[PDB]
Amino acid sequence: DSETDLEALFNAVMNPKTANVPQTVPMRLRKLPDAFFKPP
Amino acid sequence: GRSVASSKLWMLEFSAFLEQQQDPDTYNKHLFVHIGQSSPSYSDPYLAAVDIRQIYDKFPEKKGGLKDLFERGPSNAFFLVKFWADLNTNGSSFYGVSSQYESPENMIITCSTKVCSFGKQVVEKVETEYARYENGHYSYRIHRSPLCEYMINFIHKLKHLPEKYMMNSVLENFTILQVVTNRDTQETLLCIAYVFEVSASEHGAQHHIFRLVKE
Ligand SMILES: *C(=O)CCCCCCCCCCCCC
Repeated sequence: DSETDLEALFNAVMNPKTANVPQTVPMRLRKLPDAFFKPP
Repeated sequence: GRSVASSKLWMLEFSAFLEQQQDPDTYNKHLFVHIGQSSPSYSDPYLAAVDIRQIYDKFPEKKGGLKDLFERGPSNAFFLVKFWADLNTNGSSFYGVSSQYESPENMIITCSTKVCSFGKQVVEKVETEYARYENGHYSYRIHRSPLCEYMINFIHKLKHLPEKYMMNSVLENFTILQVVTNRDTQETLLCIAYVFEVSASEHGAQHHIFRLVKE
């Protein structure tokens, strides 16, 4: 595999059943300011 | 609007755009993201802090990576920009990026831009810029730098996604690291970490700028 595979990146969201990418913590779950998620 | 400045360098302008030529005398420009466009650029320490440890995973590690750069300092050169990108657009196309900087010092600067996926470097674009004297300061301009093919491909793939939550899902693992350096001294003049979402609002592209701190 390759983490930088562009096709795999988009396949992960288009076809979740065949997703083959690193598993990550969503930004909204992190210790970040409210302004990070609410546009001005 | 709000911009980005250390003790030695201020980024007044930053924009990524698609320019379409209808005919030899007619051009349409779409801005994906912009800093210092809609209103005159300014800089002050009136912006919030982000714990840099919360974002190390999204950027290159090891020597020369974000942690290494941050630890070497200076601390006041490090920023996080959150963009809400405007994707509502689209032989005669030009994808470009433009930026402008000001410094009290006459330097030769290098601007490195690294595009990353899952915190791993995909591509790097490196540009060398010389100073021009302007109204009691030195100005540096990267004018209409062509967007790399990876980025053009990425934008095309984003727009072919049927749902916006899918675009945001992809974007959570897409980042850009910009490091502006004094070529000779290797001092970090500006280091800007870019994070992205898709804009939904009617006015278009938006941004928020944060200081990166150690905590
Ligand atoms: C060289 O190619 C790197 C130039 C820096 C890229 C500018 C940012 C591109 C933003 C386009 C919007 C698509 C991401 C949501």
